[PDB]
Amino acid sequence: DISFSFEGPFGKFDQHQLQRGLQVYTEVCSACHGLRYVPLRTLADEGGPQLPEDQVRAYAANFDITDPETEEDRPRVPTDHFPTVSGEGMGPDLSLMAKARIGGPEYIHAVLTGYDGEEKVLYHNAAFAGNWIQMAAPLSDDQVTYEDGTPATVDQMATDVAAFLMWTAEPKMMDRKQVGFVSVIFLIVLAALLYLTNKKLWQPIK
Amino acid sequence: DISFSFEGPFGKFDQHQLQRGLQVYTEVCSACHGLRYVPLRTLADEGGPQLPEDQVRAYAANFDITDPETEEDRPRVPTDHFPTVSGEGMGPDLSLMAKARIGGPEYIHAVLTGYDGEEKVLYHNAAFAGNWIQMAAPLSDDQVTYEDGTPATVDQMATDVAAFLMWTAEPKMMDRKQVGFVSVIFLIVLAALLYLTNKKLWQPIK
Amino acid sequence: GIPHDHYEPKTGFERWLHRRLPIVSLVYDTLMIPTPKNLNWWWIWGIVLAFCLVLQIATGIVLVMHYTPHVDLAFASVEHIMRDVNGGYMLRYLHANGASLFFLAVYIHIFRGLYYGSYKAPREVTWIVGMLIYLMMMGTAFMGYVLPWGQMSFWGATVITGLFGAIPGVGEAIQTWLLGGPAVDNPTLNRFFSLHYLLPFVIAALVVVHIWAFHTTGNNNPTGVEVRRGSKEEAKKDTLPFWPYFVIKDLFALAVVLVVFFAIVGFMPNYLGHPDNYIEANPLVTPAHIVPEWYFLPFYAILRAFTADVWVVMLVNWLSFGIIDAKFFGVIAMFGAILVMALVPWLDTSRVRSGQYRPLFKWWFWLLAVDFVVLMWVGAMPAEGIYPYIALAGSAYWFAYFLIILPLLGIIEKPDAMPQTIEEDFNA
Amino acid sequence: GIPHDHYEPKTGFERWLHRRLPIVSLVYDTLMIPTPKNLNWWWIWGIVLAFCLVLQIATGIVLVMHYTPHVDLAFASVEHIMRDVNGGYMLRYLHANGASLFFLAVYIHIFRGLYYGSYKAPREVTWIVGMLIYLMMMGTAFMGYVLPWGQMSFWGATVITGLFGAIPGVGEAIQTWLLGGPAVDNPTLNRFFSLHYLLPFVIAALVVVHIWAFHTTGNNNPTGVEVRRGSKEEAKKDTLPFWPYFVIKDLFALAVVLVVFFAIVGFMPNYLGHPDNYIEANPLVTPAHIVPEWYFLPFYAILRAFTADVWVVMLVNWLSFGIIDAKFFGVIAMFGAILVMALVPWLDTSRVRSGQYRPLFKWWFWLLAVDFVVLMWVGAMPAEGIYPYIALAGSAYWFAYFLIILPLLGIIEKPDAMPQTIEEDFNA
Amino acid sequence: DFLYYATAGAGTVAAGAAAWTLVNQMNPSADVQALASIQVDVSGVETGTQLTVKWLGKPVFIRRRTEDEIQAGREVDLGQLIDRSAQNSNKPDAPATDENRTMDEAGEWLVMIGVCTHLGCVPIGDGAGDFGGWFCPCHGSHYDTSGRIRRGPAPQNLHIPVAEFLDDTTIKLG
Amino acid sequence: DFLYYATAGAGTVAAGAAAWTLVNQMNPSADVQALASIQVDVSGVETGTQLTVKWLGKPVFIRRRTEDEIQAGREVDLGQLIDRSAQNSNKPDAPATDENRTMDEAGEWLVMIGVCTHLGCVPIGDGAGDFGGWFCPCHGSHYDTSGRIRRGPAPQNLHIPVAEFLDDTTIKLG
Ligand code: HEC
Ligand code: HEC
Ligand code: HEM
Ligand code: HEM
Ligand code: HEM
Ligand code: HEM
Ligand SMILES: C/C=C(C)/C=C/C=C/[C@H](OC)[C@@H](C)[C@@H](OC)[C@@H](C)CCc1oc2c(O)c(OC)cc(OC)c2c(=O)c1C
Ligand SMILES: C/C=C(C)/C=C/C=C/[C@H](OC)[C@@H](C)[C@@H](OC)[C@@H](C)CCc1oc2c(O)c(OC)cc(OC)c2c(=O)c1C
Ligand code: FES
Ligand code: FES
Repeated sequence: DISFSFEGPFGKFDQHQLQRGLQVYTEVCSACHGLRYVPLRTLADEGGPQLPEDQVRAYAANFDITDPETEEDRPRVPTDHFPTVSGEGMGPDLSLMAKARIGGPEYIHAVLTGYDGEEKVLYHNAAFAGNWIQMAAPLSDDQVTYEDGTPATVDQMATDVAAFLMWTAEPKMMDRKQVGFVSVIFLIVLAALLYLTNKKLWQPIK
Repeated sequence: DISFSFEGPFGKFDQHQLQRGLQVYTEVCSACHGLRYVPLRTLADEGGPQLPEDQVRAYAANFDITDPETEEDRPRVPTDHFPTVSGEGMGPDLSLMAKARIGGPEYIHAVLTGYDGEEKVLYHNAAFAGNWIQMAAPLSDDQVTYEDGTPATVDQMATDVAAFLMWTAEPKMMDRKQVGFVSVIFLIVLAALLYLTNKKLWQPIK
Repeated sequence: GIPHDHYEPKTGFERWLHRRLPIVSLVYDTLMIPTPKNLNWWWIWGIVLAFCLVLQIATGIVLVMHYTPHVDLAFASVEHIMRDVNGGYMLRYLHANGASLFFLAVYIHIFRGLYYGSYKAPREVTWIVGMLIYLMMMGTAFMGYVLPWGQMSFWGATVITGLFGAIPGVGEAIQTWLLGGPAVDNPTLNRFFSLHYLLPFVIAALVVVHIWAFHTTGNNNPTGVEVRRGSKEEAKKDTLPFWPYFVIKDLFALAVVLVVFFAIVGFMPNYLGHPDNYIEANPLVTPAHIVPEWYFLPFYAILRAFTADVWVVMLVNWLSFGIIDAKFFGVIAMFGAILVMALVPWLDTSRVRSGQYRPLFKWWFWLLAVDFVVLMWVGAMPAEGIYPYIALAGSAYWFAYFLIILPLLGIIEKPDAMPQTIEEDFNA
Repeated sequence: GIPHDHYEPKTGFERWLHRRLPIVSLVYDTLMIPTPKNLNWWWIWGIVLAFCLVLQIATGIVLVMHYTPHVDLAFASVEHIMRDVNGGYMLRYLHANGASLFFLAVYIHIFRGLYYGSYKAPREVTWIVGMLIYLMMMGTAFMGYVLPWGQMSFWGATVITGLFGAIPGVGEAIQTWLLGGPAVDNPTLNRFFSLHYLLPFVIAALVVVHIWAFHTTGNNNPTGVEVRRGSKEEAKKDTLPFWPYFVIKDLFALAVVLVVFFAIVGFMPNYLGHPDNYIEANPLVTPAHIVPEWYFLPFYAILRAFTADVWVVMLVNWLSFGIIDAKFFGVIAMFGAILVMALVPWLDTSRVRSGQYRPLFKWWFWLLAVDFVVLMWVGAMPAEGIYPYIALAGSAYWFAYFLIILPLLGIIEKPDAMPQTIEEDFNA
Repeated sequence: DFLYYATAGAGTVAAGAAAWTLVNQMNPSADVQALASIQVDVSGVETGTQLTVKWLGKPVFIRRRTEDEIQAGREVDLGQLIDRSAQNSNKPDAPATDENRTMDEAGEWLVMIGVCTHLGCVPIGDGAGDFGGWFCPCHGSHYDTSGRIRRGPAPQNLHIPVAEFLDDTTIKLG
Repeated sequence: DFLYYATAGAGTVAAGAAAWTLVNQMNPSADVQALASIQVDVSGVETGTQLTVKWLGKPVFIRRRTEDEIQAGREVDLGQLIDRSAQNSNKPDAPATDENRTMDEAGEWLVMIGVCTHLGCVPIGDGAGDFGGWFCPCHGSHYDTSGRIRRGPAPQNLHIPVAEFLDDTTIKLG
């Protein structure tokens, strides 16, 4: 039960953390895990890492894609999805993990952080299958340098990419919390006026 | 305005002509033309060329396909469709031509049979979209040896592949005619009983 | 209303049921409604329409079980319906030709009504609900047609979504909205598919209200002379119960229609369509011979007749300061062609009902009838005069008829002599 | 029928319109039906259901515009709806929780009925139409749940199509027919999509027949004492017009319900579903924790409760010479669970209507109610005893209640003293 | 009034033929009807391991049983069973003893349609369940070490498909 | 009865917000608003030839004109023309002369969005139509050699896109 900027009804992603997490993703997770349902351009949007266009464009450019219409590769562009990853020794796509496992980002963090050392080619894990995951503990310290100081400790890294993963799952979380706020407040007002109206319609009869 | 066993209400395909036409296809047209909507297994159905199983399978074998779930090539099996052809210098898919052009098979025939010699890389043709086609005359005589001894004259071959192509467009022509026959006759009988009933009902009133 | 006689529960079940849901009373009233005894064969087209609605929907629901509304798979999915699905080819040709049968039937139905004054008081409402259904049928049919995603489907979708972008001011928006983006593409396929499924249900509803309204006024009849309301004995003299008399006469007519229909489904399945829809949509090429679906041709003839060359076009173009050009004029003329027909109860000011008894009328009506076929036929001919001229004449005759001829006649025409009553008419 | 004052046209238009389609008379007799004035907050779940019906359809038509029913594109299409469509996520979450509000409301609705005798003469038909709607809702909901083609969709689809394959003799064929082949696959996805679209329209029709029935008998009320029909002055004492009085009580209550609904939709959009449907159908693995949709949990519970171990199952397996094994029994027991609820008007032989005045009833009824929640609960717990025992007790109570307890009280029980008129009740 | 029967009868027929087309388009279509053989190469699967291959929309289990499982299997008396049948398509009326369950006259190879005979879930293996066989999470069915149904609603032992060895290191399905 | 208004009012609002939600989902969704530039290779296009390339779900026409078409297009007087606007994005404000229409001073490179300004069919070229430019088969519009609209329903000259030459052989669209 660690916590994040975003649980609760007034929660919001933390942009920086989200970028830290994107970076952990890029530099570590993406070798074994894809994100098919995430279009690269969304990295740009209000409510997420919100990198700026030219960075998102630069970032997109490090990924390869076999052009359907053609048949040559080209570097990726913002309209493409992150790559789909798979084959042998390759993990479940992660675009929805935070929602698929409600305790989502905690489970990702629990798992990344839950290797003891054992090896029955399985590996003991506090949080998985109970308790042998086939994913060799993927993170060790300062395995990433954040342009932003933050000590790249394993716990940190697991946390950032958990937040980041939460956002690939619910990109519209902020929108959805905001609209929800206005709907509820609006219905509460409405409920109230129908309440009075209704009361006034009824006092003469009671 | 040639003629075919299939035109008219009582017309059926000629199984042998269809075989001759498929041979013409396989040996001349498939270089430049696919039949994506024709699944190889239907080469064995009633109402068509109707090869035996083993031969359909043996036939499917001469074709390659990139296995979707694999990535390895492999000879084709009857459940695959014929290949899809396209690129520089390739022709429109042929599966539906005989209905897309009603005098469909006539058009195919009139076109294979309407090259006058001239060139421009176009080629004067009697029957095309007036009158320059980008298709070098595909047929010349004895360009094919029919196992059944029909003179492989250009005219013949144009006619056979034309029938064949009528079948790839309407593989169900014969079920349709036959269901047609049974419904019209049934309705005519129904119409009659309803008429007599209506009459018996309205006599006392009139 | 017409003196009729109400339902009478007898059974154990019926007494029980009637106290709690008087559904058997409702059926009975619908099926026993006193119908003028002198209806002629022009009256059978309502049942053919009902049949067609029920046919389109039944085949429709079931086609959707094997169809995929995606641009990479739509056209392949129709092919797999033709070839692999039990009775597939037949369901497909049923649903497509059914649309044609549907449209023949309305045009006929509509003209029966235009001739016999079935839109005149007190039947305005039956008529407006008619017109609405009509509009819905066209929308519905346009969208189904898009579904195969062939060449006609795709350039159809373009042209028709284009009608809206002609509106001044907001047309670019309504157009972006309908398209789902900057061009006829997958979003367009995807939303039309939804509406194609939905609209036929709205049509069934409107049809319920349709039948309700003519049950309210009572049917019209060839003479234009109402059933007598003065007592039971004489209302009986003018009418018969819809069941069994007209039910079985319609069922018969229907069968005869269905003999032809199945003949076509069976032996000339593609004769009413455009071969080109057997080629896969291509966003770069519109085929040289792109002819609208036949039941759309008159309206299409009206539209393109109105080019820059046309003088009413330059007149209006000038007066409106450029805001109404040929493109917009053409669109206003085509929807206008439909609307004035909607308005005919208020345009036709002759107090006489049935055309049967109006001698000047018959001529003008029949010219309308020819107009309509001739527009249809010109819709299929290319621009290059003399066709434009024919199309121009036809349009003008279309509006002249509703706007000019019909009102004048109210003033000038002399009714022939009508029968006193339907029982009278019937006896000859 | 209840003396009520009927619609009278004044306006010129209303006079015109009344003669040709008396659609305003219809609206009036609906919004003005005389309602018992003593209704309590239980009477509001009907309007909440109507709301849900209109909400599932509205959001549904609109989701279909961006959804693709193909096994290779279904899941991606839901993801594209969530991410790219204007308001996508919100509509998606509305339609999903929407289903849950729907079932929340029917169960409550239903239980009100079972408590207050709203199925007893003369309201049997209302109830039976209620039960059709109920069956239909369940079928509808299952199919929709396949649509995203997640792991739950797929194994859910396998399992429920499995129920039909249990029928001896004809089950493999019904199974092959529903599947469209030897396994849940694209044909399955593709037909459930059609039916998901169709069924909600059939449900709307039944709901029209539903409202019609209660208008015919009149609403029930907490006392079970019918509105007086002796004169208008009496009936007025016992009732009030549905409009403005209950339309507004209703709209207010709905508003309070929607306050929670949107809270959930805004902040806990996924707490009422299974995470696991965020993973893509995999035909090689069924997931270890596979729990049905909550609204299905009691009937599901009734299902597994019946293993080979169970004595009634061995007795019946034996008597039946093997034709009824635990597999068939469990299915029968499950649809049986639903059916015996359907038949309650002919099982509850007590002549007193309302549970209020039944003192042995109040007990068995709450037990029933608890039973239902407890069953929901176990369905979500592992087989592994002591839950099977809790599940078996539960079921046996469920059948016991309709099959034994209710007929018993026919004879055993003694009504406490009722108020004599509704107006009586109200004054207290 | 013979007119009446032919006419009503004809209607009937028209109605039935209509209803049937509507019903019959849902039966397997022609492409879906090719149920071809296949060959899984089992050269890979070590011991106490199960490979799972897609065949016909459904999983197939191929397990190489450990010593004990073959033992465990062989104990168990016909009479202790729910399904005395060996549900085996190439020993087609055999009893449900272990020997009629495996391909090899020797006990080691366990080939099964990995479909729960209850309502078609896929039972979890690696000896999950009260008989370290398979447990099927859908309604709690436990299968024993030779795939026989021991506890729950499932009425039959996991079936065995037409199947043999081609090379020593290969298996042919159907 | 200020109560009345706040209640009717909010009723209305919830209705508006409900309708806008249903209406707005149909506006182009996020993955569709990426209208990216692109770049054509025009080194292959011989004189008197048109290249057609999809851009933005639509055809772009790139024709390399013959010297007759250039002349033909240069003869016409602003006055004989239906649309006097050059409909040019790279000259948003100019006359419909020939020189305002092409990309180059020589009049050789006529680049246009290839969509009849009438109702969107792709007009046919290779000199088709009464003015040896393009003919649009959908309602009979004829465009001349500079793609200017001469006869029919279409109100405008085929548009000229944002475009220019990078290298000799490469045109940059958008
Ligand atoms: C290859 C060395 C990997 C790298 C680097 C990462 N992961 Fe992985 N992951 C891998 C495998 C083979 C699996 C399947 C585990 C199994 O045997 O089931 C996984 C799985 C996960 C999971 C969850 C699996 C589940 O719950 O079913 C998560 C949440 C996950 N992986 C996360 C993750 C992160 C955040 C990584 C970047 C630090 C990462 N993994 C790297 C293989 C590999
Ligand atoms: C390459 C050597 C070809 C072979 C061999 C065949 N065809 Fe072909 N075909 C080819 C091209 C490049 C085209 C396009 C022609 C055009 O400019 O539009 C075609 C076209 C056709 C058509 C009609 C197309 C139309 O638009 O009406 C038909 C009916 C056709 N081709 C048939 C056909 C047959 C039956 C062949 C076997 C003898 C055959 N073609 C061979 C290229 C080539
Ligand atoms: C008023 C009733 C209807 C009309 C007028 C109508 C019209 C049409 C037309 C003209 C086509 C194209 C025919 C073709 O060339 O293939 C079509 C296709 C289609 N229709 Fe309908 N339709 C109606 C009802 C329905 C309904 C209720 C459904 C719901 C399932 C439906 C589903 C389909 C489908 C899936 C297609 C594409 C398959 C095909 O092209 O045959 N239709 N419709
Ligand atoms: C879905 C399409 C339609 C259906 C199913 C339908 C059905 C019917 C039926 C069964 C009748 C009564 C018998 C008859 O006169 O044929 C009828 C009558 C009538 N309909 Fe239609 N109809 C449809 C479309 C239309 C349209 C498009 C119009 C006008 C634009 C129209 C106008 C009328 C009129 C004026 C009558 C006569 C009412 C009377 O006799 O008083 N209907 N319709
Ligand atoms: C789509 C689901 C349904 C809708 C929209 C609906 C609608 C309504 C409405 C508006 C009422 C009247 C006011 C009220 O008491 O709440 C009502 C009453 C009633 N409903 Fe439903 N209902 C539905 C489902 C059901 C079901 C599933 C049942 C039983 C299985 C049922 C049984 C009844 C009964 C017995 C009444 C009482 C009639 C009376 O008081 O005379 N309803 N329904
Ligand atoms: C009684 C009314 C309805 C019920 C009870 C119902 C139930 C459901 C359920 C449980 C789902 C899956 C929810 C999820 O995604 O987790 C669903 C999905 C879906 N429904 Fe419905 N539905 C109803 C009405 C409709 C209607 C009329 C349509 C017509 C378009 C429709 C279209 C869809 C579509 C396209 C999906 C897949 C997208 C999605 O999963 O959200 N629904 N439905
Ligand atoms: C989302 C739902 C929508 C947007 C519904 C829109 C409905 C619009 C109208 O009905 C109400 C419309 C269908 C109706 O106009 C009255 C028809 C008579 C229009 C006839 C029509 O057809 C064509 C067609 O079929 C074509 O095929 C290749 C091609 C066409 O040009 C080349 C046309 C065309 O130029 C016209 C005018
Ligand atoms: C083509 C249309 C068809 C075939 C319609 C069929 C309708 C059937 C019934 O409605 C009438 C049915 C839906 C209804 O039973 C009465 C429900 C209460 C059944 C509840 C139900 O759900 C499950 C479920 O959701 C699951 O999710 C992953 C998994 C399940 O096992 C693992 C089940 C399950 O074991 C049961 C009993
Ligand atoms: S399906 Fe395996 S136990 Fe129900
Ligand atoms: S769209 Fe080109 S002329 Fe109408």
